[PDB]
Amino acid sequence: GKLPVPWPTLVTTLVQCFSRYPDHMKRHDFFKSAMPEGYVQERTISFKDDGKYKTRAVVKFEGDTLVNRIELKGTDFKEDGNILGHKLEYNFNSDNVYITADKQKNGIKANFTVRHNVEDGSVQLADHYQQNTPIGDGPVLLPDNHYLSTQTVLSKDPNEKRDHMVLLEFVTAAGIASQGEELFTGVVPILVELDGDVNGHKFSVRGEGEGDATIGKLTLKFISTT
Repeated sequence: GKLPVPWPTLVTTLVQCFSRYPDHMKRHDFFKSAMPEGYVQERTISFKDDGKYKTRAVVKFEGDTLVNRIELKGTDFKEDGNILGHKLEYNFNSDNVYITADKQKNGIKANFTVRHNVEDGSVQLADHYQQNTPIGDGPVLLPDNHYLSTQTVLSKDPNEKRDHMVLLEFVTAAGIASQGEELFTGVVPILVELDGDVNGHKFSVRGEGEGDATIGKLTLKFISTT
């Protein structure tokens, strides 16, 4: 059925291993280096003057497919706020995702603030705190400070009667090698599964598509499977 939250608020939660790291930066690609065993990605997303998502994801290869399986828990939302009230525009502005190394966890942390456009012309901030920790015991690449530059387009499939989101995304690393890296030289099929609960409103999302890390490109279609 219809999602209890706006599709744009789920974009960041629904595979940064598909970021394009330019050659001079390839030694800073933590995401690919953790593959195939993958990493756990955790976030707290604080919607200012509203509630928060807390997410925990396992991102890894199953066979030939890059899988992202997420549990999302949302609390302290306003039933009439921009999120539960569906007052957000259907688009997604560019972000710079600022990444830092977390040596103690042998992983990374990331911070950025998403600006969601509200339909009355105001803005809804979604402040992201992120931490990624490798699942495997093998050597990973711990990066110098840098960031990921994103561009995203949201659309619809005219032949789809289910609540859904067609997403196109490009991400390049900027602001400044592993076996895992070689798993991404071609086009890679992706599966995304999210189980969500926001203020007790339960929902599920499944996404299918593919990633081309050579150009930093994501093409996915997401469907509410509630």
